[PDB]
Amino acid sequence: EDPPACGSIVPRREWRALASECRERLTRPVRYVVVSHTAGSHCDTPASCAQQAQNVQSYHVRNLGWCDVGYNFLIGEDGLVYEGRGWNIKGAHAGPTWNPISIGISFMGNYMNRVPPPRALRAAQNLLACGVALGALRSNYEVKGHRDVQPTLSPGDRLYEIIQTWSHYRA
Amino acid sequence: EDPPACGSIVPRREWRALASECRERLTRPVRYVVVSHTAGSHCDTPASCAQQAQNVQSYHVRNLGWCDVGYNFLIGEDGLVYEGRGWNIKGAHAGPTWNPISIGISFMGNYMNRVPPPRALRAAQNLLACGVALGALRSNYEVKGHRDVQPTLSPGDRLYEIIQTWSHYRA
Amino acid sequence: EDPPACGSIVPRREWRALASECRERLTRPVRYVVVSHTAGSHCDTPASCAQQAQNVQSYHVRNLGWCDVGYNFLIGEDGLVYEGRGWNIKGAHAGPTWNPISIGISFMGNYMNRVPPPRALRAAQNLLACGVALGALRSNYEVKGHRDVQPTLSPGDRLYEIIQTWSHYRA
Amino acid sequence: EDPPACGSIVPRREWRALASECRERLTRPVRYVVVSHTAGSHCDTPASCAQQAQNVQSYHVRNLGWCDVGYNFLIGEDGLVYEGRGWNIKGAHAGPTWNPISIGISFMGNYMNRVPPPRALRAAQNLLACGVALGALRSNYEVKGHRDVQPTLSPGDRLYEIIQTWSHYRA
Ligand SMILES: OC[C@H]1O[C@H](O[C@H]2O[C@H](CO)[C@@H](O)[C@H](O)[C@H]2O)[C@H](O)[C@@H](O)[C@@H]1O
Ligand SMILES: OC[C@H]1O[C@H](O[C@H]2O[C@H](CO)[C@@H](O)[C@H](O)[C@H]2O)[C@H](O)[C@@H](O)[C@@H]1O
Repeated sequence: EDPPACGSIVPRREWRALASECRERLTRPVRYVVVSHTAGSHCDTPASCAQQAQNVQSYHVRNLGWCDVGYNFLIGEDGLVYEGRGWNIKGAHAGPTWNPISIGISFMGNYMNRVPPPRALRAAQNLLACGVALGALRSNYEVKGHRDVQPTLSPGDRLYEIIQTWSHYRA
Repeated sequence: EDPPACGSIVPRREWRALASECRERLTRPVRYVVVSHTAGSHCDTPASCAQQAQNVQSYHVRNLGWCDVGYNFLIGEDGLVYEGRGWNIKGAHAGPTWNPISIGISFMGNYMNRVPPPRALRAAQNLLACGVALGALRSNYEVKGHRDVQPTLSPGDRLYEIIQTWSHYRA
Repeated sequence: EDPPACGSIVPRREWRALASECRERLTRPVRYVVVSHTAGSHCDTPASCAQQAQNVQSYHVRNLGWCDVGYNFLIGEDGLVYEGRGWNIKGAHAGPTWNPISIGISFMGNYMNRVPPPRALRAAQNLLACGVALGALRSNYEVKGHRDVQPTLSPGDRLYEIIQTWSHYRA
Repeated sequence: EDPPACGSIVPRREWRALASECRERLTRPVRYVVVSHTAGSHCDTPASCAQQAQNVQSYHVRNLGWCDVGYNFLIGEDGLVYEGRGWNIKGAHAGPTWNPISIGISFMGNYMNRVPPPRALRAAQNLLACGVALGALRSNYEVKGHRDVQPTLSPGDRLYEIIQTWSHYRA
């Protein structure tokens, strides 16, 4: 039915995600999107990214003992979007207040003093577009910085400046 | 003898904090301590640190809309501990899992490539020595890094290396 | 290797349980604990509760044809934990999407109105505490109501109201 | 909430105890554990053992004029441990030579020609596990019979027969 046309996401299977033990679901349509960054190292190839996606998840499930990586999607400098918890299962990325009402996309890198490549921004901007089409995000969703809801530096200084520019951003 | 004989904590009035709106209560004696870092600018005078205390608090109270600065205590490089929400009020510093079972102390500044002065480290330990003396912290309490309980670079690679040295630091 | 201290559980032999015919094992550790009630008759003596234990198991074996009583542990108002399937075996109690991932303890009786006596709540909180000690449950363990995972009143309106205050209870 | 993994202990407030007025502290950690028997009437249900607990204490407080029930903990055949003077207030169970150095647990009944049920024996060993856990008893704790420390018939042939069985029992 009017093929949503937005799936260009790397499945958990393709980047070899560990099985998720999370079972709490989101209610769609979802109203907010919170952008954060991993503050870890950045990847530029589909090969190096499949490795970074795995690391982030590892640090989340093995060290913190979380049910799965905390974000819903991860964006790489490879220009590709990586499936985390997806559009339905509730993430763990902004606290008891926002986690139940928002999706958490995260750029894989430290953008305090860097700007994510266009292709990465495109994949991000695109992902959200996918959101509306599938009906996971409200047609009029609100984008937010990670630091807007938590005392942190995410999504990075220069990246944070970039999002305040987007049309769905809200103070 | 053995009375409280606690350290010297700069009270809220002295650094002119906004009124605390918090109501939630911690149940002493507390078992955990999560060492963090504001990730902002540091300070070296009782004058500039009092000011820093207010930035951190205002950002936490009017930007994020919280009931008071998130940390229970804020350490300054001037060598003094600045009172946050104290020994009895539940603070917001490490997610819904730890917040109710732990006390939050934050070193004012960013310590990725900077170690805190001896003063700071002594003021921090003096506060925990004090904590046990008042029955606030459980005698066999444990110290964890912020990154040990949540996705973050906090407290900073260097301060993290320092606290891993402490007795009471565990897993 | 790592059992700090556990808790006192009534062995199957002692409440005269039939031989278990189950072989499926729960992968260790376990993250979820589901609380439910048997919606049957309550008991206050160690003697009558050992009989009440047999009734629930026999109805599950001889009438429902299950390999053993459905719950991993039974909890009496005599303040004693009765052993069902235990920490190692999977046990039919809350749907196939939840049975392979959760431990299921069930208070013996219908707590729609009536609350369980303090000693029963202590028996269960200690049981879960032993679970973490044995390494059967992870320190992250999340307590959930039977009603939170499948359409039923199961925990019991007032019992459900009580577990919600527990330290590990999640959405 | 009487600190981590403590095998379900009935609080004074639950068995309707009178206020203790003992002010002598016990020098922790404690090395010995003296097992005895009240030589009074026994009970098998929590309801009857609450009344039987009261009996032992009133006799110690009103009639003998001691500050509180002489035992640190009383065990019922109902399979529950009852709190007396606890892990910190020094007991009055074995004379001047042993009272300030050992913890005193007593079995409610006369065990000369009568054996205690497994549930009671289980609860006692489980109590000592929580002891080590709290830091009141030394991981290397020595269990002595009451006969072993004083010229007395307590704990009773049949029960004294069985603690020899206990691994920590020292000659
Ligand atoms: O009412 C308490 C019981 O709730 C469940 O069982 C009832 O609801 C089930 C559907 O959720 C029905 O299949 C069942 O016949 C009802 O008795 C729960 O499964 C029971 O364990 C509770 O005792
Ligand atoms: O038989 C167990 C009890 O032995 C002592 O009490 C008995 O022996 C006492 C003399 O050692 C007598 O005075 C007493 O009347 C006997 O019951 C011990 O003092 C008790 O605590 C033991 O329960």
